Amino acid sequence: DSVECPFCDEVSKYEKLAKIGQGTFGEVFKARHRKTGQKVALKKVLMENEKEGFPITALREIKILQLLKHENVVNLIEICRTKASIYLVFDFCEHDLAGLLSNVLVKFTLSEIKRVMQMLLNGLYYIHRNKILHRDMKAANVLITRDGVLKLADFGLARAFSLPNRYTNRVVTLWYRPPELLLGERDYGPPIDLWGAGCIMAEMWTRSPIMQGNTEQHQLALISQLCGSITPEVWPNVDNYELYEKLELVKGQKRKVKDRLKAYVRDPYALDLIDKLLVLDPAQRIDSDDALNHDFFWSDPMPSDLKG
Amino acid sequence: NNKRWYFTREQLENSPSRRFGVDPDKELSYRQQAANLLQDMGQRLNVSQLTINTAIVYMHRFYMIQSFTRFPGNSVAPAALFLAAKVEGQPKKLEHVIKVAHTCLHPQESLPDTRSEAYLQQVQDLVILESIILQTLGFELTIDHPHTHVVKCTQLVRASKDLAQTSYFMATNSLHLTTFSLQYTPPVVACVCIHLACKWSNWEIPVSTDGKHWWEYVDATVTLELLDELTHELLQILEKTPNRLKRIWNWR
Ligand SMILES: CN(C)C(=O)c1cc2cnc(N[C@H]3CC[C@H](N)CC3)nc2n1C1CCCC1
Repeated sequence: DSVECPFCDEVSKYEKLAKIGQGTFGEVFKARHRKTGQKVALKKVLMENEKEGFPITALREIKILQLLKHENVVNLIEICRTKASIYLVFDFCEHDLAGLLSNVLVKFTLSEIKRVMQMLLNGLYYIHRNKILHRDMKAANVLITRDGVLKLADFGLARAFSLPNRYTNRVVTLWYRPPELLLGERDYGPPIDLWGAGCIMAEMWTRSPIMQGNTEQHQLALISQLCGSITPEVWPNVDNYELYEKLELVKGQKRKVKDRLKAYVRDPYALDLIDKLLVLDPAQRIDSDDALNHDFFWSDPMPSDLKG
Repeated sequence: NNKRWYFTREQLENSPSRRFGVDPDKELSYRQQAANLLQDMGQRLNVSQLTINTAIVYMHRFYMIQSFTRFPGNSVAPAALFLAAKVEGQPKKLEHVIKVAHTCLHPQESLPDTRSEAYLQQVQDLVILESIILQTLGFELTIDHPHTHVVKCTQLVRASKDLAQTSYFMATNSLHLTTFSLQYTPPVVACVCIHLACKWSNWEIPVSTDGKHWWEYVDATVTLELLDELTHELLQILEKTPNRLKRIWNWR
């Protein structure tokens, strides 16, 4: 009832322009600051069936976005109120990765592809060193500003991790989900986002996701048809999994990682990094630090700034 | 700014409660009452000491913007504890917080019917009050507590289990009895908590080989002129609190 609120300006300070979010991904607006014209993005904190006051997940997202301040992570300007409802104020990045990939008018050179994956791996390295899992790595969550700066976005399903954990297994989209989550691992960590990073790297040349599963069994079958069957010789101690005896999957598959992706990817170093990103074993999957030191980012052509 | 939620002695004097008639001593009594209600409810709701301390720091900052006259301590604390519980990984159910907050404030009254008109209002009132707390704090919910810096400092002075527990005791009660959390950083308050705990237990950490005191290794801005000044303020109000010093007094 007309309360004193210095540190929470009203969302009317921005002027809405157009909707950029429909349906599942809430209602997002492109907005313009009424004085400086700074282009921003507003997301109303949805209060659907919240019988517990302010959403605990909105608290978790806000807390995460306040800790993560990086050139390759979206920036939370502030949180605004209304004339109670709550909005999230982000800096506006015009382009997304999925929108550029599914547009035939857009073309990436090998040098620009090196820059995109370097900014994504640098962003994943920063959030992993800050004890933050993204748990929603996909092309639609990767945005690029009009300056060519890649930003990691959509930290809603993101959670913190520490070092027997009991985490949430129903995370990450089916097409980008690592084999650990499909097998029902509740003690997972950073490499679950690095698996989705490999599915994005290959998507740069294929312009379409590589493992478009329909069910959880169809996704685990699609993984084995490309990265080889789930073998205890390939995945040491994959035995303890509950669904390992109940998988019902292919058993004689051999890694089609470099063979099936050979047509779209021309570079030898790029295929070698994708192979190490899409590794079945999490303990043997390449991490954010080693992948940035991989010879893919250190051979000709070198990474170049983004323009097309 | 890093100077947003930190105030001067003149700033605290001109608090919003001062502008509605609350005396300087009357306001400290209001803060001490709320922390006891936050600790009482937190001990009943079975939340960690970290959760309670976060709700207390919310309350201390909440009344730097709002006044105790417009927002009573008996109303803000159950909403501040409900918020801090959800943030600190120990979420308590909304109908449970009001259940405990009732018998804490009204031990003789009976809780109204869950489908009554009055009960549905206070359920709305707590959610309304939680929303106002979030708006008052600017959604700045991450709190650094001196307990993180106390353990890191008693380990490097080789203090026993007893002295480390006393330093932990000085930290929990500095949030209950003083506005140190509104003026001095957690590393500075932790130095004040260990200094008074050493003065209490006749423990004296000698100077290191570099001629450097132990508090220089924790925060460079800490001086002995400041430590004795703050341990004196903390000790006075500790001497005013009943049965508080008995918990750390040596009967042997
Ligand atoms: C949780 N939210 C809201 C965010 O993390 C976030 C911060 C953003 C900052 N700029 C933009 N701009 C464009 C929206 C249209 C899209 N095609 C290209 C990006 N989207 C942001 N998003 C979401 C909303 C849309 C999906 C990405």
